[PDB]
Amino acid sequence: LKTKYANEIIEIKRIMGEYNLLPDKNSRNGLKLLQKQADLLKIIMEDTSVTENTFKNIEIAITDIKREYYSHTVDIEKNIHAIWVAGSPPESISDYIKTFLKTYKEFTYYLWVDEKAFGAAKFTSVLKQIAFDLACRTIQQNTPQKNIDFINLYNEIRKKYNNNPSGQQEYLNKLRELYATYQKISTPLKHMFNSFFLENMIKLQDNFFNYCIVKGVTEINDELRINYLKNVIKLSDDDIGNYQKTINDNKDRVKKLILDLQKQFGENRISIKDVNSLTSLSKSENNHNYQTEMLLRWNYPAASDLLRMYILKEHGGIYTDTDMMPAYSKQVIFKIMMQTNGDNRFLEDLKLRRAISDGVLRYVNNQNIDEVNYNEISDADKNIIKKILTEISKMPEDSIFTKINTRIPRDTMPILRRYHLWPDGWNIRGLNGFMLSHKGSEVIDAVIAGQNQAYRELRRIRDNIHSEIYFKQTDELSSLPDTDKIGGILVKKYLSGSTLQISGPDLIQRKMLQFFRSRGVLGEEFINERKLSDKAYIGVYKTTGTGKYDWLTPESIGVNDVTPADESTWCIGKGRCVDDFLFKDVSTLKTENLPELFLTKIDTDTFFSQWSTKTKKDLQKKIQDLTVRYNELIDSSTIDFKNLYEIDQMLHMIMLEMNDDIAKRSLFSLQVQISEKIRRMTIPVDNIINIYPDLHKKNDNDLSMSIKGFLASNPHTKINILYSNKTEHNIFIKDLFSFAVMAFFKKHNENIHNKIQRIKDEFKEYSRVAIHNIDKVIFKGQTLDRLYHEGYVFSDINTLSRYTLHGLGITGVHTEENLLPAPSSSLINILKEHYNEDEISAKLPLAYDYILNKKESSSIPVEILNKLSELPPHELLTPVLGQSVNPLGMGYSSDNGKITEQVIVSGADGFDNPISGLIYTYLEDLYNIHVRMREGTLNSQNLRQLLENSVSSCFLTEQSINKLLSEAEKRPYQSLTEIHQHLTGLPTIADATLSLLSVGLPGTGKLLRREQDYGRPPVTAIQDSTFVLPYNFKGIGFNDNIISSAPVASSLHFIAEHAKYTLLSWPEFYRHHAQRWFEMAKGYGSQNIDFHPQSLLVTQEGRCMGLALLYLQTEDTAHYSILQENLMTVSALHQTSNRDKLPLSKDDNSLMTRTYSLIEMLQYQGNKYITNESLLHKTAWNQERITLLFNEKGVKRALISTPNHTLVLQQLEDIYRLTDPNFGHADFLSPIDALKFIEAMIQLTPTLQEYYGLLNKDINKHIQVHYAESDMVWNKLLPENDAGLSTRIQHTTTDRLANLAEPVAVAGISLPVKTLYDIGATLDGRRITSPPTSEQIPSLRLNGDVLNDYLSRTVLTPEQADNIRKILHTQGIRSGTRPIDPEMIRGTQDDLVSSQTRLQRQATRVKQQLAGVLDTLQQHFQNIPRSSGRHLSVENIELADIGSGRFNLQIRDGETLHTTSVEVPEVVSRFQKLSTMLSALPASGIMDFDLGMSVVGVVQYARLLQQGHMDIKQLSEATLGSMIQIAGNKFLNTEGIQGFRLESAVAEGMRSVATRTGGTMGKALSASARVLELPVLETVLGTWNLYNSVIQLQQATSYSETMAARVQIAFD
Repeated sequence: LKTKYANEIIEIKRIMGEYNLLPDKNSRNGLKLLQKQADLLKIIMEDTSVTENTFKNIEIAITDIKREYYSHTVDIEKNIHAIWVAGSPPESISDYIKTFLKTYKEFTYYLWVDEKAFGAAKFTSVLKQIAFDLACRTIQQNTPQKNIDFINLYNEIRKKYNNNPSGQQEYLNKLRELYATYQKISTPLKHMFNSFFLENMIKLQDNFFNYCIVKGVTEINDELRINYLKNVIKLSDDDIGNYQKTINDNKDRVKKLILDLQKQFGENRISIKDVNSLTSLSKSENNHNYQTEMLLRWNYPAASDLLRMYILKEHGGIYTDTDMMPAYSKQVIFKIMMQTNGDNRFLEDLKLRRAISDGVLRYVNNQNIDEVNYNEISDADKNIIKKILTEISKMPEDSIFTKINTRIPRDTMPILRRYHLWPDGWNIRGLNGFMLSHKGSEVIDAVIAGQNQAYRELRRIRDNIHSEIYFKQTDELSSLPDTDKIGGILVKKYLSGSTLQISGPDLIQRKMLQFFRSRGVLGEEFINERKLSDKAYIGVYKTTGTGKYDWLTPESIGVNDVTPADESTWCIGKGRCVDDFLFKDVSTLKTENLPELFLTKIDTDTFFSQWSTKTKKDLQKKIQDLTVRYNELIDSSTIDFKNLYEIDQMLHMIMLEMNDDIAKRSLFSLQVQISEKIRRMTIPVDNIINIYPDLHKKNDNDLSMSIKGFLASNPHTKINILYSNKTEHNIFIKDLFSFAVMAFFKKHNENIHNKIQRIKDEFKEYSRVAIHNIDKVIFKGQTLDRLYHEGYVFSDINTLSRYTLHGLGITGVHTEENLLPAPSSSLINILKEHYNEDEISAKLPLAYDYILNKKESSSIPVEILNKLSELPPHELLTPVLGQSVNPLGMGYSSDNGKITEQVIVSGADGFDNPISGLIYTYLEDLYNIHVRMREGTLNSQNLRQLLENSVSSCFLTEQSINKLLSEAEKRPYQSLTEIHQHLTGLPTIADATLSLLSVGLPGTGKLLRREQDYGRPPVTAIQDSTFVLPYNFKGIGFNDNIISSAPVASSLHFIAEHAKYTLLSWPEFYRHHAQRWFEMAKGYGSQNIDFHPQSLLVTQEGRCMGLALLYLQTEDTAHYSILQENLMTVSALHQTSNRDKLPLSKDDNSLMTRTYSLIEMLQYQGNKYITNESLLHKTAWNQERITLLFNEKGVKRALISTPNHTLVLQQLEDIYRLTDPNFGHADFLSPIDALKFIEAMIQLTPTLQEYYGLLNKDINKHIQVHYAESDMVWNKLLPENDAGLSTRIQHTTTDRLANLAEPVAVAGISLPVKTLYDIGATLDGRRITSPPTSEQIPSLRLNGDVLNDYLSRTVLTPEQADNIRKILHTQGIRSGTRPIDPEMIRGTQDDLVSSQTRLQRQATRVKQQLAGVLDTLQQHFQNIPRSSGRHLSVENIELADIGSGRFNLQIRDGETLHTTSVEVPEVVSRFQKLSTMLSALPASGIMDFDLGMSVVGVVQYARLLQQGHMDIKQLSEATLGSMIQIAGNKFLNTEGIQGFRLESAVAEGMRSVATRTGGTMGKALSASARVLELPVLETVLGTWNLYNSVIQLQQATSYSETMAARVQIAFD
């Protein structure tokens, strides 16, 4: 093992050498080196082949280094800090203070007084009153179905107060009784009350911080607080009077207390320290958590929990609470016991302990001893206490109390331990009311970071827009600040006036535990069984003999906390003060000044009412021009960055050019509304993950695990592994050159090639896992290409590549780490049955190993493994899908509130991305600076140019320029990130993103940046994280816990491998059922039935949840109509692009991509929501129950789910609209009719019933209704941003070109630009968006496919056909497309247009039938018991059943398998109908022109197949032709004449038809028959042969598309 551990042994020797050469071993450096020593020695222990002698030697060494570690102790400063809490009586305060001044003779006392927050109480009270009133109002409005008696009582007692302001105590008593009443309200109502109260209160705090931002204040003092109150509410003179008296009473109280103390002990011994002289109060990392704490608190009589952290951090010493004495003396406890004749009861019960402490305090302060409160104590106990106090009263005052050990281990913060014998039993816990430290402890730093993190997770309710309101987390004392219980605590405290702690002993203990664990092996004496031991506390007591703790001789001297003024004395003994409350009528709230809680419009009638005359007469005209633009920007469901930029820039310029402060505040409110709109309107993320791993890293397991986890988390997740060969080649070359400065080429080359081959072939079978080379994705002119070319070796090259590769269109999640999916709530719940939250994260690696792989770990119980195996892996992990990002298009990981670049999540394809463009320009600027710095020719002016015409020149300050030149002269070669750091001063380019954007968004960008100082999340940082690092299994979000807020698993609707309908054959489903759908809806009383079938989803995967949620979003008829229009447009575009393979304009490919991403994400979210019972109530199908919900429970929207489809029930206006995505919608007057029609339409029709999954099933148990408890939950669920799909009618290119009235002169003929686009005019590689200039006309080409489709769809006039032929002759067909024979371009006269049109219709219909039939035929051919070989060679196609279309097929597969049953009624029924009309025509003159055209088209198609003259697809085609011929033979041949042909028979039939009717239609029939009689035209045969020879093979489409093309050729 010596050679195996040689490197670590050398490391140990180096560490010993460094430790020996240390000027001060008593410093954090030496402690870290000894911790590293212990960790390395434990790693040595991890070796299996270790001898017992080695065990003993290492044990001796470990004991020695541990003893050396524990010898580095520090002496705390002789400071005693006690925070003064407003309203505290000085007398009761002084006594204990006096005590602490007497026992600790050589110490200093600092009363930490904050004069600026003396009134904060009566402000926070007003804020709380406003928040509760807002919650009450929104709760009452949210549930019109019933009234709440408690709210009526609250309002009535407030109005009763509004008559008598003198009776405050009566009002608080009435509030207590009303809380007793409020206890009896329903659990959902209570839950919503708590959530709304907490949210409103956080919003009000954020509003105050925004006021601080606008006023440009540096310190928040009372005056600022009384101005903000005047801003939000109307203050009377008596209310401003009260706020001041408190700030006067508090001042005199602390001044008189300190004077009375100073007269006796001196000014030096006790001094007042101003809390505001703390650096931590002004620290930006602290997010001003102390001001929020002043509001988000429920233990006001107690001191602050962050203040003590700051004080101990910045001054050290001992923090103590006001209400403690020092511990007793040994002699004192000895005489305590010796007056009890062996009775130990006196020293553990609280009553006698408190009485004795009261007695000793009264004696020590030279007060009378007999005056102790002897209530609730028996006469014998009172007598004995009187005597024992009389005994303790003889001894000197100096021999009563005892001091504590002042020398503590370095970077440790001892905590008081408390014992309390409760009637049930013992209570032992840690308390933060007495703490020790020395200045600059790192444990205090960890605890402060933990408190900030806790405040972040508490703010998560308001920060996280996707925060599930109704999710009842089980009470488990989780680390997370569970929001519901905190809100309940606050509501109880606000109502009654009298557990959980965000910042408290629980958090301090947890953070100390984490720190001691991170310390290493040296923390073992502090940690026991996943908890801090007695060596981390003071006052611990040993049990000796029996379980009783030996009260004499403590292990560690503590502090006496059972006090007359303990935490249990002001509940009853000390009455509640009234100077911490200020009654305020919130009915006159100024809502126009509250953008956070209320979204206000800019209405000119009262926006300027409060403006002064000068600013009005100057800027009112400029503002009113913004009314329409600002209103349309705010009310929009999409973000248009041009309008946002222009509106914000002009608002900022208006604000800069004015001196008023009221008007400035109104425009700041507009800016804040804009910023909130930006925060809310988030966009989906592409379901793609790209990993940019190290290629010479030794580890491989982590990357493989990440790929497997992301494959299993969802079957649609595309995984990209991006590597650069040039980077590794340059790295090897640089290594070789360095080795030269101070035959490995073959070894390195084989190593890298082998590793890449291994990763490539180990996921070879997965098509989603793609390994890409970055050298072949980027262009030659890009920055990254030059970076590789000149040999950029710096470690940043990877991160830059991510940015580069996001500019090339590669969307999704870019990462350099082996990132893993987050566990879902189901896996967490499974693990919670055995492990606790501090062990779940450590056991998660084993769970992931057993889920992704099949490895079983003996360190986990078999029950957990079995519970894991029963679930799909996609139910235990969280996919990329369903995650959303900021509308700016980039998100970043966070780390304690500071965004990082570990993960770069990058919007979605088709969505606008400002940060992408800004990043690209910035990277080019950095490259230019770098290249001109390399030579050393950069000076100021060169930089001025290098940054001209770029937003990055904003960073060009004098100090930045000086630093850039200084670094250039210091060392000429510098990396890009270091260059950006020099130029901007920011650590990461992610940090520079908001600075770059601020140029185009002044004010709003500045406001969003300033929000980060007040706790608000960075706009570019993601909050919900669905990923976890492998090395700690910790989330990457802003405010998230992956073990207590884990996401809910979303069920995936697995579907059969064969689909009933394809894209080509889909419209048949709607066509066959549309008439019955209409008649069913009309039969039940519907009065508005509209048909907008969807063509976006033809496979029932996802159960059409996206369109259902889209239709559910709308609450108005107008928005519904708009949404229906854009959905029809997108379905038409999808049909054009995918069914017809027609290229689309880049301005409609983006619209379709946006709609598809939105639908996919909403479908994922809806599937997740329906399965989660706590989110939406789910009920079985019952018409009575659903009618009851929609009539009495006040439900407005609901989802009706069959096993395969989703329907939408809505309450738009006064009608109930049922929406079926495939059939449109129908509205009914009453819910009962809607439910009845739903039942009838799903049940009566057989094919519809089978398609929906309800065939041969009881619909009463397979139809489920999902609804929400409150309507606004949908507002929380359904997203506000939707790419404008429900607010503005999106326009296609064709619509925009149709508006242009100027024609283009091409080839000597002037034609409209719309028509030029229609024939497929191709600008360069793409099509025409804008009218080409005169010079671009020679460059125009024509796309063959688009021209073919245009001709097939349109009935041109002869001159139009001549013009198109001329254009084709002049400008040729675009290369690579379908050639179009000019002779095929013909036009028709007016009289034969209708008929012509109808023919075209038939073609489509026939295609959409034949294609479907072919699939069945193909399907029929795929079920053959054939023994491979693909030689079916069917040799008989006879038909048996005429009324069913049954063909007896004798198949010569080599085994003579003969399947004499095929159900093809499509082919036989048409020929049947044509035969019966022909035979009965002389009696029945009814003339169906469409049927005749379809028959002539199918006959012509069959004839063309015959002239064409054997795999499954082509054999199915041939058989279909043969069956058309067989049905024609059967139905048309009156007698069995051999000398017949279908062409002549059909043509003669139609010629007779035309001879009967005559007219234009008769002429069309005769022309079609004549076409059938004469042989096929040379042009038609040439087209057919060229297609089948080149075009069919060149395309990769399936056989259905080729068959549809052939049917189209025949119909043409």
